[PDB]
Amino acid sequence: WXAXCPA
Amino acid sequence: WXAXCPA
Amino acid sequence: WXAXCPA
Amino acid sequence: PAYHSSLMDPDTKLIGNMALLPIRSQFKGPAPRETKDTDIVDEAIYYFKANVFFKNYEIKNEADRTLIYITLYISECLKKLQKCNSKSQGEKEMYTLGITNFPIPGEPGFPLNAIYAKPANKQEDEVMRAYLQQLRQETGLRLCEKVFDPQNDKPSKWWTCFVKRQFMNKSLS
Amino acid sequence: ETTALVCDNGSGLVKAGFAGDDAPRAVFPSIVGRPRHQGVMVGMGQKDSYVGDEAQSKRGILTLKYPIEHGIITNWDDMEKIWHHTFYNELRVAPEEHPTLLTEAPLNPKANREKMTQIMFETFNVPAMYVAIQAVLSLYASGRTTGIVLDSGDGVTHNVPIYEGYALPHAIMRLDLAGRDLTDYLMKILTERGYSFVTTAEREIVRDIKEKLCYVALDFENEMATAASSSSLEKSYELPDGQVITIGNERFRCPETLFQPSFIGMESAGIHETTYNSIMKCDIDIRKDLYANNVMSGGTTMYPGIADRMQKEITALAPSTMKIKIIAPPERKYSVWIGGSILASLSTFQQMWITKQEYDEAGPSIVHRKCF
Amino acid sequence: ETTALVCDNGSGLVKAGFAGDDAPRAVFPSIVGRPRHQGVMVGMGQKDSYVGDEAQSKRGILTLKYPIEHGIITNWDDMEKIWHHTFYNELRVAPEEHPTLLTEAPLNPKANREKMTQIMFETFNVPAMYVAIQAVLSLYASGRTTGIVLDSGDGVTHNVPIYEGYALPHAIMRLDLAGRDLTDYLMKILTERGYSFVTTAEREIVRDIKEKLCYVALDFENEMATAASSSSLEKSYELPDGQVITIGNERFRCPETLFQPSFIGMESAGIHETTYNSIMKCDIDIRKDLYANNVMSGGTTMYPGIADRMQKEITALAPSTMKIKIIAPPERKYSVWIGGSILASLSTFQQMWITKQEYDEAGPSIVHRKCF
Ligand SMILES: Nc1ncnc2c1ncn2[C@@H]1O[C@H](COP(=O)(O)OP(=O)(O)O)[C@@H](O)[C@H]1O
Ligand SMILES: Nc1ncnc2c1ncn2[C@@H]1O[C@H](COP(=O)(O)OP(=O)(O)O)[C@@H](O)[C@H]1O
Ligand SMILES: [Mg+2]
Ligand SMILES: [Mg+2]
Repeated sequence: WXAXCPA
Repeated sequence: WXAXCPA
Repeated sequence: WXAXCPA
Repeated sequence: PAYHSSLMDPDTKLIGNMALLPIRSQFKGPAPRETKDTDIVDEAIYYFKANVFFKNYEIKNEADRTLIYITLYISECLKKLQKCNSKSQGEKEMYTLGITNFPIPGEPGFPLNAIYAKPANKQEDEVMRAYLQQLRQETGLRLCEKVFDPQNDKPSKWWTCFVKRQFMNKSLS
Repeated sequence: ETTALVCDNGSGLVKAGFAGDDAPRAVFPSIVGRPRHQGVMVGMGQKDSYVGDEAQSKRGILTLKYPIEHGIITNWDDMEKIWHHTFYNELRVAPEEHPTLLTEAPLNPKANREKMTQIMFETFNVPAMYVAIQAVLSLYASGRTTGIVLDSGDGVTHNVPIYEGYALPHAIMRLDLAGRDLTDYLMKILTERGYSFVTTAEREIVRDIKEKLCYVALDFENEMATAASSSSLEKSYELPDGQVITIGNERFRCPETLFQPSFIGMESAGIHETTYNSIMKCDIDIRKDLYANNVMSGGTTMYPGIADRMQKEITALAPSTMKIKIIAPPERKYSVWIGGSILASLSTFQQMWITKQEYDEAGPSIVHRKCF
Repeated sequence: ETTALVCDNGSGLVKAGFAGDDAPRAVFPSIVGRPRHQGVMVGMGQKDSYVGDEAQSKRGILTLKYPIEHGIITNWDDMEKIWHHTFYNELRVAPEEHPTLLTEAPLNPKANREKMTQIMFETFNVPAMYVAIQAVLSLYASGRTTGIVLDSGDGVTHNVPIYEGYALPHAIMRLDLAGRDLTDYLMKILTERGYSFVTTAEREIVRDIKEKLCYVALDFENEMATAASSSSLEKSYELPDGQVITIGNERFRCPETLFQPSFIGMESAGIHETTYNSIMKCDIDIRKDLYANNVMSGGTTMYPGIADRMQKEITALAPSTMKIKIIAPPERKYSVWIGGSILASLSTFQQMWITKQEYDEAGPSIVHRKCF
């Protein structure tokens, strides 16, 4: 992901 | 109904 | 709640 | 009755009882292509505006069964298409109606099943299945091009008024 | 053309059957449900609209709506859909083959009657039909000619005093209170206990609960005091999910709303008071006969002990010098349908029908003039 | 144009094959490796990039990186490379000849879907394609219309309650915990035992070890106590170099992380708790049906005894008045692919595809409205 978690 | 009560 | 919804 | 079938030469083959009269269609099925625009579906659409009024039909030739079946399916097509909104939506509805499982002749759920024959061998079963599917698809493609009009993009009242005038008083349903 | 069909468009249920049979052949609630979610699976293009026991079975994903509200139709499309379903899927009888009989509550708007007659004559092209009153059919079913009717249905409660061979149209009282208001009050109180129910599925659940575990109380204060000693009155019910709900005072609280409309906030009187007023408005001589005969019908009057409470209240209000008798047949649920069937079977009624030549001629203003 | 190809971009593995076959024709892991050393020999200028079983074979001199992380793509070049490899080298079928079917986890960003659709329509110019959900295909493979899906894949675990002919998009829960976190925890504990594994090659080795010598424990405390008497539970595994590793409590410790996410430090709940919450959020009536049918799929749910533990936990949490049944087909690994193939074979689905003409005229946003 972009915010929260990686991906 | 139209006036008084719904129906 | 107890029945319906959580609380 | 008076306005019975036409365009049936003796050379035409058959499937148990029905006449495998060629129908011109861009789709695929166990039928050939006829260059002339005339075919079973064209005559059925041409005469449907009057066949409903009459209350009798003598099957002079085997093509009468094809005419009866096509008109009977057209009744349901008109009933389902009355609530149409867009030409694309009407085509979608007609397509999903064509790819269905309706009562095949010789099996329960089929009106006037006495007149029609009961297939016995296996191969003729799917032959008739494919033939009827092709006929339904062609009928759907043929109705969508005249039922709608360039203006108001809605089913014309003139073409859906016959919704309640079920042929022989009953429909497939 | 050998028999006729009698259909009772009950405010909460539909009864239909052939003329001559002693029991209805079709008993399903008036539900017209539609899907509430989007739908993802592709192998289903099924029935955008749902009606009947099917709607009851899959009520968990549908927005159930009652087409008829307090005796007056609100959505005509739903009523036509239910009529088509009952005629074709259940009865499997064409409208042309036999005529149809319809019933409606008293003091209803003429617009509803005209629209119903027009739709019946135009859409289904029925050969003939008629419009009647549930109370008179209740009298016919009971095999009596004099009395007072307590037709407390799911949507409307009304009374119509009658005498030998004639009626009293000027002494008819109609009360909007009915089973639906009782169910709403039951939901409200079940909330005060600790159990919450909002959507229509839980509305049906509470309706079943009331149908199974409700009764009337001879004395309200004594029952409340005994509830203060809550060790022998509480009862348990099993929900579909398996949860158990304990119900105490609510069993005898909601029915008391009939005798105490002030609970819901309605500035009116109870059924006992309304019946007393209706009988008093009648002539003095027929008061004795009306007291001696009190027929009651409807699905809202099956609570055990209701007859005893009504008798006690009427005797207390009425002078204590004569005898008051309450008659409570154990088949009052279908009394209206039985009366309609018997009336249709009558030879003299074979000519009172309204045919299509009639309608071919003028807007259905004809329903009223005649056929009443 | 006789059949279609179904490709499942699994978080850790790729499944592909023809529409109609009962087994996939291509099963290789999603690895895109590149050389890590310099290279000295002159008689090879070979394949700066590596993909597929080739990468697995020569993993000792490559920096393996998974293109997809927890269900969301991170490197588009790697995904395009793997797509090209699968289409050409393995399947040897041109994209134009047949359409392609794609599947993705629920609650994924719209950017991924739009980019995937744009790349598929522009680069390979496929005649048509579609986007679906793994859980619905699992239902199709299982031949059922009602139940709850436990799609615990290598990257994402999610549930989607369903009912006859409709779904419940408001009761979907997605958990990031999946096989990769289990492998990381297994590496961490193997460190506490005395065996160290850091690089990606040993990551694959530990993945195989878990695939071969891991199981769930009905009771955690009892298993720990029996481990205190460690004379019948320890097992040995043979490493490629010949070294032997003895594994004891780690066999039943890592799987317990699914039911106890607190081990990794995640402030969430286990699969049992999430499924219970999802089912509770549904309507009361459909709860019975959901309990009676519980479909599970994915490569993370093959541990023996998992079904029994889930059944015990659900029955303990759920009221002890009904019956809870767990269905564990022995071919859940490829259930998604089988469902996709069956859906493609459906006649009614031949028109739901998305073609180049409508996509170009409308735009990438069309897929968003196509079945959500
Ligand atoms: N077994 C029952 N016990 C108590 N009330 C009932 C029972 N069955 C129905 N009811 C109530 O009576 C109503 C239905 O009775 P009904 O006479 O068919 O209404 P309608 O007069 O509109 O046809 C229901 O709404 C319900 O509240
Ligand atoms: N034999 C096995 N035993 C235990 N786990 C396995 C086994 N085979 C695969 N797995 C696990 O299941 C995962 C792959 O299953 P899969 O369903 O293909 O993931 P995805 O849903 O992204 O396609 C792997 O990460 C692996 O950890
Ligand atoms: Mg009623
Ligand atoms: Mg996968």
